[PDB]
Amino acid sequence: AKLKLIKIDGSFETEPVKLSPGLIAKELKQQPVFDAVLVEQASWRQGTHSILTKGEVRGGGKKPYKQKHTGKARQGSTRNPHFVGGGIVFGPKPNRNYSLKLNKKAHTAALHTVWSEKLASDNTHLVDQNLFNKTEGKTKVMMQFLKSAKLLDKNVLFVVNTLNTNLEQSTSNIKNVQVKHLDKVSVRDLMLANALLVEKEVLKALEGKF
Amino acid sequence: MKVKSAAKKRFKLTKSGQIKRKHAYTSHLAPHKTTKQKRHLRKQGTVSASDFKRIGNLI
Amino acid sequence: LNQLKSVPKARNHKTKTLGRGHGSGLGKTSGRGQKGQKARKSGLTRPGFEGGQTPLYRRLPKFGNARKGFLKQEWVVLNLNKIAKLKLDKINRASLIEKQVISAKSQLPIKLIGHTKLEKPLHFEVHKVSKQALKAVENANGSVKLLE
Amino acid sequence: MRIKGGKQTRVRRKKWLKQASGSFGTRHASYKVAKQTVIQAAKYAYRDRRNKKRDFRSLWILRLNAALREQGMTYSVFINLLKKHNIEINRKVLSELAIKEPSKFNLIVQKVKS
RNA sequence: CGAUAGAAGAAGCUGUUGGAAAGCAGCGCGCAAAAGGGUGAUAGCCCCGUAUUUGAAAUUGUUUUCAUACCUAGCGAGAUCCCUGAGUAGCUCGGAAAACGUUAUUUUGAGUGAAUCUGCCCAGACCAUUGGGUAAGCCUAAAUACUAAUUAGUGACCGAUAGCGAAACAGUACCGUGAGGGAAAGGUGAAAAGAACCCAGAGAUGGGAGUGAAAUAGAUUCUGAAACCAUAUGCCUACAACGUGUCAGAGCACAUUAAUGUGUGAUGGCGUGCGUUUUGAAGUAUGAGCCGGCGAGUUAUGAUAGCAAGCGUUAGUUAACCA
RNA sequence: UUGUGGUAGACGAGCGUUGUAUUGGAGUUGAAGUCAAAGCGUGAGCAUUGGUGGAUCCAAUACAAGUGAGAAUGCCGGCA
Repeated sequence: AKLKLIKIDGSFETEPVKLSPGLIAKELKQQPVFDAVLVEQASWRQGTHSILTKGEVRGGGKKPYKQKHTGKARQGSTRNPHFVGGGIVFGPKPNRNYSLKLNKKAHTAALHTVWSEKLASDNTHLVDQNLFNKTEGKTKVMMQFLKSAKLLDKNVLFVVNTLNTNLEQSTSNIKNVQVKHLDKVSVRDLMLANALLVEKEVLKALEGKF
Repeated sequence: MKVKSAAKKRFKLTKSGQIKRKHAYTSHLAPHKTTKQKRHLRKQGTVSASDFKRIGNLI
Repeated sequence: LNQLKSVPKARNHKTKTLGRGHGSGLGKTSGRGQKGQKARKSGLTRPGFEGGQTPLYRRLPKFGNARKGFLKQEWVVLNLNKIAKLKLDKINRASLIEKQVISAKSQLPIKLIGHTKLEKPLHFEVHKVSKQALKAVENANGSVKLLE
Repeated sequence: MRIKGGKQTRVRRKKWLKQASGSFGTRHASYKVAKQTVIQAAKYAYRDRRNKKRDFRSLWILRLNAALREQGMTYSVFINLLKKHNIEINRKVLSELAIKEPSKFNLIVQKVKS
């Protein structure tokens, strides 16, 4: 179809730009997309979970309970996981794999299909540096843009290649929106926002790169 | 992954499995056997299905 | 799939529970027999050990290698059936690197092999050649350079 | 990641305690004995659901025979009286109740005399 | 180009309950800063801090340049001139390291012991040719791990049974003279603003009184479970052979999470617990005083098998490494 | 139609608990949690109301469990 630019007050243009048929995918592969979402989710583990094993506890190795003449377990160890001394014999480990072998063709297919269906979702909005330079970094003009865009429950992202200082000074005082570089985005982050503005120039780069 | 050398020196992998090995009772000597068996034990052997399963996880 | 919905289709299959009693199934029993050594933890005698019985490899002869301490030369075979799928003449290492055949940062000797009959004349370069392979290629009237 | 389930464990034990009560001694005031008694009570209830219908049948048979002996007839033949002839479907429990009904079982015993 | 005291640093009123509004609702502002914290519950407008602009007497880390050193640094013609790392390489008896359990290679505890670039050593015994280098003196940043730590930041880290034993003055106390073992417990309130007053008694203590929103906020101090100990509404039991309950159930007292309503039961029928092994315990096989909290199949690497998916038409895939 | 007895063991379908980003909500006009009740589920659970408590929690979809407690002459504590 076509897509045009929205001004700071909400005045859409009268001359949209046609969307080339080379940016739409007729195939849907949710499994690579879901795996990308999982591997993005599999990045919030700092590996801080750990406990003292049987040999890692600082305690006496003597036998608290003698073998005979006692009506309790033998238990030649002072501290044990079933005891109230503390620690688990296995417990959490800080050496979890956190490793998933990638497929470049699958990754590219997932990336391009999520791009195409975001384009086909019609939530994409045109944007350019011509307005990125016209702002001052104050979120007040961003506030006018958002009340004009009337979209706050969905995070709004701006795939950017220049990253003007005025543009990036915003999107922080208003927690709803954010700005992200074109390549640095992720499928999980892309669907997390679900609202997105695209530069007019990067369409050709996205189409060619696939 | 390590391979148990204790076994693989006696068995060699072939196509589609069927690991090939030499027949026993002859490496030391075969002094009380008929020529029929000796020339028929000259042919090599392949481990059985359960033996194949045991070799497979062993290697 | 969204923030509030991440349903799968067929994944995250059923696992086993070994410590949730018998209302959950297979509790203390843990599906490992009873009162046996194989039932004990860290059991499962070696793949070559049969629990006192003599290992089979201990009763079998040991292979001897004439090429002991030495290894075969790495001749990469160019099977004629599959090399016929792609069409290309004046075949050389400069082309094989592009054709996903030979390494781009190393030199590897090559071998020609195959059993499919063709007729177009080509240009071929290998270090080893097979009888029926060369016969089939020469019936195609092509040129083969057995590198010497 | 420390997972604590003390509240859930206590809730479970509490509802299991509230499943059954009303016992002498410290049988309803101890969770393990309480669940053991719940198990025994369920088994007892199943045992009743069988042996009590067995009872009811035998009990009506005995009650019907006791009334039958008063009028001069045995249970063995009277049940057969409805079977070989005068084929009716009245049940022994309903006939047992009709014994006490005024001028009703007299009609029943005079009808079988075809 | 930094650190070690620091300066600036922006955006709010009204009404309601609420103890308290900061919540909620109406009208605004504004954020290089809507990260955080506490301030009477749920505070962007209470504050700082925050991003940023800056500032440093003096210590003062790193980098660059200059003056000053240091060695550094060309090609030719000869001469068997002298020399180029001596008990050296090696040989022999027992070893050690090399993937090797002693073999090519290094060394020797012991003995013996050469050679001179022509020569010597190396080329998993050795040797011919040939290839490389000329051992038998020394040193070196870079990519090498780690934190006793000074500091900034983050935790699918834990929250007084956990987390280093170590949130309380924990290595405390205590114990064995001594090796060493080695625990326990935090939370008032909102600010003690700690219960003034009055009374019993020796006071402790307790009770009315009052403050305090609240004394279900009284110092055993956020809340305060059950087992356990008692009290009382009703039910019955002091003639009763009983895994002490179940299915019913007269009678007694009720009216509910409104449902053939419930609590209890004189009596009728039946009525030797659980976990584990042994063919097999009601078991006098064993373990349990009771209750509450903790408490035992997980992690890496590689393979196999199952399911599914991606991709391919000579496949998939990047290890390491770098932003 | 076989059935729905079946240990070992094979196999299948699940439920809840927390935090992870949610769409959302409630709460000094009472949240988590506690006690009781004369509810719904075959069940893992969920309510609803009443009482304390005065400040956090949950509904729905995937993630991970130091996740789900009946015995271990299981550990500690308290009470006999």
